Amino acid sequence: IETVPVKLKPGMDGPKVKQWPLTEEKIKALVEICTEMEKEGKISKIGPENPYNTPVFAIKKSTKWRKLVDFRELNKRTQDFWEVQLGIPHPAGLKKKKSVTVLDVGDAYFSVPLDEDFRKYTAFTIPSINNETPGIRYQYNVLPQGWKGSPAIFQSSMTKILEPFRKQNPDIVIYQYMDDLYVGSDLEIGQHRTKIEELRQHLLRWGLTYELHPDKWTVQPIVLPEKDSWTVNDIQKLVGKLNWASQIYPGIKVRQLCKLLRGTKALTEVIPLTEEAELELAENREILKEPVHGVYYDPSKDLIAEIQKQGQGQWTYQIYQEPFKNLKTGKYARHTNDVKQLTEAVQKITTESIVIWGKTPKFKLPIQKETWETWWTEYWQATWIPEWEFVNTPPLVKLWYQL
Amino acid sequence: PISPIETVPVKLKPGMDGPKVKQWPLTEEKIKALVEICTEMEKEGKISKIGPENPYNTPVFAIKKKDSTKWRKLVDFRELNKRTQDFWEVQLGIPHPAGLKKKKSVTVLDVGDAYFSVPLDEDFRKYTAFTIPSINNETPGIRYQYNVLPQGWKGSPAIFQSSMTKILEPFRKQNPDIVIYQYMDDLYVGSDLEIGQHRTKIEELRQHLLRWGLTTPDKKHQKEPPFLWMGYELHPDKWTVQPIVLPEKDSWTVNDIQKLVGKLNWASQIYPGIKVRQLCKLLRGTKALTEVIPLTEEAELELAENREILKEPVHGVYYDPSKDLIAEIQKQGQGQWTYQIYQEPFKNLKTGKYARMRGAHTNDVKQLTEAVQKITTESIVIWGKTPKFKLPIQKETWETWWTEYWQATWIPEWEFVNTPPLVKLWYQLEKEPIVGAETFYVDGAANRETKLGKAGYVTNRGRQKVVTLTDTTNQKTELQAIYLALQDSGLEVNIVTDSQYALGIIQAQPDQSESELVNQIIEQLIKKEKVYLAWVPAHKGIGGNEQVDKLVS
Ligand SMILES: CCCCn1c(C(=O)c2cc(C)cc(C#N)c2)c(C(C)C)c(=O)[nH]c1=O
Repeated sequence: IETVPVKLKPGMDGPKVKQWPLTEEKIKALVEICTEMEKEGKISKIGPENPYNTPVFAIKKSTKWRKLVDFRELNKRTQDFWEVQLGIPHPAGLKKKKSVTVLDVGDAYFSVPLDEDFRKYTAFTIPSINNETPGIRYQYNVLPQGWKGSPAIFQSSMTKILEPFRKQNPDIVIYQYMDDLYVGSDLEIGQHRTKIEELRQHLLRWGLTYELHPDKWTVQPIVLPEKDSWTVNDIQKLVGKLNWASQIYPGIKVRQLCKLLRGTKALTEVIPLTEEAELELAENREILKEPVHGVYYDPSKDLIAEIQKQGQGQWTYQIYQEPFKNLKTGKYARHTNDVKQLTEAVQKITTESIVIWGKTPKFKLPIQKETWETWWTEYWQATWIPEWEFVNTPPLVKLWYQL
Repeated sequence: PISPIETVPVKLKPGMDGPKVKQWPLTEEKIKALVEICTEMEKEGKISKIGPENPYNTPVFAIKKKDSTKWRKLVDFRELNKRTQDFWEVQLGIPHPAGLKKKKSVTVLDVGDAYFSVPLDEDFRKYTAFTIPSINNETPGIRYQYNVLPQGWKGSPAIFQSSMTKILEPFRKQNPDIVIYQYMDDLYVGSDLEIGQHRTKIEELRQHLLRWGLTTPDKKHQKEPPFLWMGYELHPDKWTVQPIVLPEKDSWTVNDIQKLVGKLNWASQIYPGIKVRQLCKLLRGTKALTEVIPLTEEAELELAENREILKEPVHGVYYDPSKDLIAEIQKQGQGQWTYQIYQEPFKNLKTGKYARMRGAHTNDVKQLTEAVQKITTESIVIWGKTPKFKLPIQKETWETWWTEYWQATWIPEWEFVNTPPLVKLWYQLEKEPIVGAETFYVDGAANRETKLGKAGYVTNRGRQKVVTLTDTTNQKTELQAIYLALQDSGLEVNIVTDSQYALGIIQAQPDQSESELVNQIIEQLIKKEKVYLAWVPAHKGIGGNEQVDKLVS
């Protein structure tokens, strides 16, 4: 087969990201795997004249070790190719479906040779314990998994493969993103599942050996309590919340509410509700359950996601492009391991984000950089990696999104 | 020799070309020295002479070795190096002795003339051309180019290392029982055979090295244990840092104290409870290395304690893959932490130290967790697995903190160990308002040009108090106002502020800070019985906030 030549962004150079230290068990797994990919000719050993590097890890998908390459740098340095030059259009109908199923079609790429002059940029390194030997270095000879260039390049082979299946069920939406296919229908759940098995067989003739329910995605509104007795404290909290909300949702009002908090009163003190505040309250509740008037998705901007830890296994999140113009808010819940849950939450959020916008968000993560870096691998099950940075949640933000 | 291993292809950075530096004319003895060297190199294949066209040149120089009468060939590749491609890093991270399996028998053997034993990419040789000038330069000089890896060129240490590795590969495949560590041009080799089958496998290893152009020490020039290396003293079944003298001095200079801290920090790898906080406070301030620094009382206390731990020699043991690792941590005092890692108590694989602070305000529970994380990453690197931990904190003290703190956190398998000082939470903020406790509505304020500050409060019991502060920032007044409310309040108090900033600091339950204020606030919070802290939107006319806001201006 003939290879599509690939060009970096002019000026800027390949990736030189250093390999994180790995536990012996994962090294063992990576060796086995890579020894086998090398026999099969997908990768080849490389000399010191290759300066570039990309991190690699082992995840568990199922109890077989899988190999995961972190191409975030590459992808960023490659962006022009897989987004502007080629690049899959994203269907608005995908999010509208009753059921969406995600299939791994990464094995497809291993059958297509990678542009010979691009290979050096796919370099990765298996480390050794205590630096006893030098790492083992490889680059890729075929479309690698996790590189946004691979689906970009395999795109036309993918259209060919899916065309019969698309012709026969023209109300099913199929969306490709990185190593995955996203398949959406409105069929009853059993017919949907049957239609996915049919698809697998199409995939199967070409070497490609869980369900979402997006309709039932709805806002996690900033929720206002329904107290029996109110205290100054509770009203103060109410005002703070509405005070937050009002910077996001046009129409929020707090005046009739403050009138109650008049003078210098003890926090623990009960005060009955003004007839007007009682209307204000309900009127604000109307506004929160609805989408934000004035906020729209700009396809040219990065997505961001903030996650707050609520305790008791609950996690709140928002997605936006410009701070606190929220495109979506939600929650996730339930191994009382903080990092495990957090890892789970990021993948759910990332997945929804792909279904909705065909884009992955940069995460603001409420955890110590080093802690997350040491552990996220142990629970990661996706084939991509979002961009993340680390943040100290503003104490106020957390309570305002409680439930 | 020159190894028969294929060459590494090489290039220069893309928009560039080989150097064209001109030769700085040289004295006659230098010219003579150079010629006597290049003739010799040329006879061994190391270099070849060329007649232009070759347009490239890199200057050469000759120097007199030590005090003796050897001349040496210095080449300045400064310019070619700039024009040469980047190579993948030679080898990042160096083994730590604590990570070595103990070995029945070890042999050290070093490659001779290591760089000159490896070929250079033919297509690249022409950029290494240099010229020995003629006397006073009046005639065309003698031009050579390199065939092998030049001392001083940018690619040499990398291409060498990769060569040694391709060469060693086949023998590693056939001899998995045998361990070879590559460091620079040295080779360290160990197995668990007896002096018989070992020396045998060694000579076999040399002969392999020899087919491949790499000469090595014979059984008679092979150095003997103890080995010294990267600042350690490796023995057959223990290891330690190389001996350390804390010098006797009446007066210390900046330079003297830095070297002492470095020697200390290095020593703390295996010597338990080394401290350097008090010696380090001394370095603070912009001083000249020549300057004498009087030791404070605590710094001389520190040097003392340190001097004592160093008195008897301590050593480390090697790693046994079949056993678990344990790490113990102890609070060694003010933001200082010390840890040990052993497999059978208390014979340490290694030890270490953790001083860092993370931000301006933290408590012990955070700090301990940060050390745990630091120790954890270090184990992954050295032994390829996380240690079993032993911490001076009750599972309940740690449980209370984790669940109520906003950040996600987590440490691997651990258990409690009663090694005081234990880490505890020194106060807890109430989770609801307190009934029948005075409510202080506090506030602070500052004029951006003036730098003058007011800080005060109002209470639901009618008290009011405001004070002035000179040269202060808008956020310093907001803490002051909270200190204020804590000073004049009883054992139980509610406090309302509009400062997210103050709220943030206090709600995180600090118990030490870079701020005297925050230390002051802390000392109060510990003296209290219940304190409940809450936040209100500024300038919405809310409750008592309006009043105390009006009073400060
Ligand atoms: C008698 C010392 C045994 C230490 N050792 C070694 C080893 O000898 C060694 C190790 C390093 C990292 C550097 C240097 C130097 N200079 C030597 C080895 C080597 C064969 C790797 C070993 O496996 N086990 C040891 O205990």
